[PDB]
Amino acid sequence: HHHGRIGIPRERLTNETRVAATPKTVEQLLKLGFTVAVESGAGQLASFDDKAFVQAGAEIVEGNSVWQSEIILKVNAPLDDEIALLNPGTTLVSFIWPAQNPELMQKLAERNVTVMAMDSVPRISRAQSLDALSSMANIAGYRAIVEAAHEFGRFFTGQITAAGKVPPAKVMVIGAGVAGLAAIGAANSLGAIVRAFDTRPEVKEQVQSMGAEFLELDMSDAFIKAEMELFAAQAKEVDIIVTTALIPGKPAPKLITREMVDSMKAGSVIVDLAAQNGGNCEYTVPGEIFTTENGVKVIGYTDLPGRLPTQSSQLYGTNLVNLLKLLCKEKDGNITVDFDDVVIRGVTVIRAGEITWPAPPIQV
Amino acid sequence: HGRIGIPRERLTNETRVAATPKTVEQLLKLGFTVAVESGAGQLASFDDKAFVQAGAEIVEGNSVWQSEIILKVNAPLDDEIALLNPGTTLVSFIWPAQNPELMQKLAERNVTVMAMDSVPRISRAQSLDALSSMANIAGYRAIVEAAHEFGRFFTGQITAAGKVPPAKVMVIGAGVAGLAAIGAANSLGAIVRAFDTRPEVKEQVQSMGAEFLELDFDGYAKVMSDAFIKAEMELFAAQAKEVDIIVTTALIPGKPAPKLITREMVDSMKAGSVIVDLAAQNGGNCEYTVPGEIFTTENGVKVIGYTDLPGRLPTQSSQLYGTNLVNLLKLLCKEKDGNITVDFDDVVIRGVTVIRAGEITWPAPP
Amino acid sequence: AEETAELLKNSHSVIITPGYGMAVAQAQYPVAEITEKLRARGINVRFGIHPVAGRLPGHMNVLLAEAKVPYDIVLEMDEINDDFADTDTVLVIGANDTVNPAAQDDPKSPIAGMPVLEVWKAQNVIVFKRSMNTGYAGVQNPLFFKENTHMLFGDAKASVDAILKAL
Ligand SMILES: NC(=O)c1ccc[n+]([C@@H]2O[C@H](COP(=O)([O-])OP(=O)(O)OC[C@H]3O[C@@H](n4cnc5c(N)ncnc54)[C@H](OP(=O)(O)O)[C@@H]3O)[C@@H](O)[C@H]2O)c1
Ligand SMILES: NC(=O)c1ccc[n+]([C@@H]2O[C@H](COP(=O)([O-])OP(=O)(O)OC[C@H]3O[C@@H](n4cnc5c(N)ncnc54)[C@H](O)[C@@H]3O)[C@@H](O)[C@H]2O)c1
Repeated sequence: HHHGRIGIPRERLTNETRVAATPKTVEQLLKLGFTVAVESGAGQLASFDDKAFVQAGAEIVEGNSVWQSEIILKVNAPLDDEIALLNPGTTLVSFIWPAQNPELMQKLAERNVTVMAMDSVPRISRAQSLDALSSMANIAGYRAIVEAAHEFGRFFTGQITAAGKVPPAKVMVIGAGVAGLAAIGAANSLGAIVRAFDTRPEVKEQVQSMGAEFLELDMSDAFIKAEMELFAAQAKEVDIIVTTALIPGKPAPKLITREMVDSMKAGSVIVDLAAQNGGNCEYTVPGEIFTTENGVKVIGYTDLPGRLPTQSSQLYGTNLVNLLKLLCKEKDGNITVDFDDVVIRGVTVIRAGEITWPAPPIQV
Repeated sequence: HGRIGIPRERLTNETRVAATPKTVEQLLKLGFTVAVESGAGQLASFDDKAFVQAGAEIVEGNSVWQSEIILKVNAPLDDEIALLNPGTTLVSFIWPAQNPELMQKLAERNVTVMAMDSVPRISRAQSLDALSSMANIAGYRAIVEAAHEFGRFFTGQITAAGKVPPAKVMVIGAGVAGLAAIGAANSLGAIVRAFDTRPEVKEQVQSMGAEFLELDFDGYAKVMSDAFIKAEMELFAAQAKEVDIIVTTALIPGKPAPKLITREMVDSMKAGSVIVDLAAQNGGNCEYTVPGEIFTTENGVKVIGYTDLPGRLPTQSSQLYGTNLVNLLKLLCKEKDGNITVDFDDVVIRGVTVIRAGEITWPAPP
Repeated sequence: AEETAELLKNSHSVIITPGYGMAVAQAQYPVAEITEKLRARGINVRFGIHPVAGRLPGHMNVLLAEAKVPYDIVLEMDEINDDFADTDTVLVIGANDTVNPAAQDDPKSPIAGMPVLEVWKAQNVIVFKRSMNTGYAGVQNPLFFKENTHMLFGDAKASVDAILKAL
């Protein structure tokens, strides 16, 4: 059979460019002592040469063959046909969204697969190395800056250009965690005027380190409204609002009001990174952009984590690499499904049909 | 009355306006009356009341045309020719060497045609030099739309899971746009590189933060040579193995851009990568470039021939075109005063003044 | 740093760990010169850039490009554990919590389950910390106290800056 072999599907989600692992990631997986198989046409999504998967060290299988393996490292949910392809036993490792997907869970339990929810990795520190949402948010942090600049009126960089002086981008990163940090990094690299906000005191030192103004805390109730007041009075001055503010398992609070947006400077962009898990801005059109009257491109691209083909495939793949590092700690090449560690205990939502969700309460 | 008219750009799918509110302010300072079309900047996100913030007269449609300075954002289409009025200082992207037909036509309309592209490319003039300022903006924007379709980051970073390598950006045919592209990629944290025949650009490439790739081999005679095109294609074959972004930059006014990179070699390029072709607005320097589109080469090099790139960063291009125009009108209205003193002895102004009040005054002292 | 100098030439393998001290103190620019010098000496140098360390992902990765440190020796989150054991002077440029056993081994530090660089009982782990102060924790970790795993009571730049000419 195909134990020790991985299957990496070509991803069939709409608005998708990810494969579960790019050629470099396939080599990583090989280094881990596994053999890889990938679906044909994966390269096309990942903008990489499909033949280069073979050149890297993958059996480019024609399609369904991919599903007959030790681990199916897969990006989003198995669609119900893919569910009917899932082999009883097989460690399926994907965005499951367990509590959000009760019936999908049941179907995978009937299919008796070892489901690990790459999104629902119990979010402490080593968890983040394994957690697909870390890398996906980090993709989206950079990608907030990029897709912003796609629709941005101005430069980020305050370049004193030949023509004249550039008024710079003021990048108001709301929710400096992970994707926020990457957006702060990217914008600071550009020398855009970063201003950032996040609840946890630790980010303050970081924002300050990047020559960037930390927006002070003025919680939960009463404070939620003061956050609104900060974001309005700041929206007058800023350009690029990188709204990351998401609380895991909760819809993103509607902190960027439509009114707030229409009060801003024109030529400016509010990217909703938290679009897919709730929409932090109201004006967020999921999966599109919308320009206001006042002239702010609200980019509610739900697909942001998918939007950067090769690197998204790379980093999701390296989350998987880190998972197999904690799983297959010998790097023997078969999936040691570790239950002793808290992180694998929590991520393995279903160990081979038995719904092992959650881990014991590991306070994040 | 000495009124500057700021139109919307009425050329199909152009994204600029002549001036943004901030730049409209600068035109007020110049001592002329400033009128903007009814929400002329909506392409570049600024409406009527946004220009009322600057303090612009909102000319309700066609009355924009009835003004002694018309800062047109590109050439007059025959529609707009008919709308133009004689005696008017029509300051625009005319592209005279690309538009001899328009030259004859604006001569019939008897306008003072100042071609903003056609500024003498010297030090002092760079503030007036719209060609290079829009190219520069487009260079920054080529790096942008390259990251829009790029597989990887520019910005090399170890993330909480995995290594992002710093992207290798090769700018080829390094015009001023190429120099700014180096500055953009460098700001993002990419390994920038550049090639061109002309040694004059190298100093800037190295400064803004890049490796100027030597010709592994006069400047025109060299540039024409067969072994030279071989050597270019060897630099290209070499970089193809490693690079992540190619910015194809060598746009000539008049002439279509030299098709440097043969199609074959683009297929040979490292996948998940982009070739942003700036030169796409005449010819384009890659052979894959269908202007307008992202042609994904079957390896996975998306050759993005976005002809509209100088438009694509709407408010920036508008802001800085506006700043080039203010710059021009500074030397045109030296006294302030507020009168269009078109200079001839100032050879850069003599350059831009391609037609004055009817008679074609093109070309100009080099 | 006067110790750390003689210690460096002894080392054969050197892990330079960029955890916060490097960045805040601008110790990356001088590190580039000394590591180049260690390279000329013939010393197996590995920068261990664990991303989650102090301030922001990547960050110190491109800061080393700013310093012009070669990406060959820049090993970003490579679990170079076997070279860790082989290394003598691990220059832990700040970084105490990013190598802190009480974050993973003990589930004890606020950085709960931090995948710390397992370098305790290497041949030497000179942790550039001017005081036994709390990082993100640094509770009871041998990296503070022990003979090889010991706090160099100096600043990140300052210590590098002396060893830069001392060696
Ligand atoms: N990078 C990211 O992506 C990110 C984001 C969020 C949180 N974090 C977290 O930060 C945690 C701790 O990382 P870390 O240990 O690198 O940083 P840290 O805990 O912030 O710093 C640890 C120690 O470095 C020392 N230090 C700082 N500057 C120095 C200098 N100038 N001279 C001498 N010593 C210096 C300090 O000791 P003295 O005061 O005695 O000098 C400090 O106690 C990581 O485990 C991670 O959980 C990282
Ligand atoms: N140890 C490390 O180095 C490390 C690094 C990054 C993250 N983490 C872990 O990630 C876990 C979850 O955080 P995440 O960032 O991944 O989550 P996330 O991506 O769901 O949310 C992003 C950010 O939005 C912020 N946010 C939410 N409401 C906010 C509000 N009202 N105003 C401003 N900001 C707000 C949160 O603080 C969070 O940091 C943390 O508990 C932490 O344990 C650890």
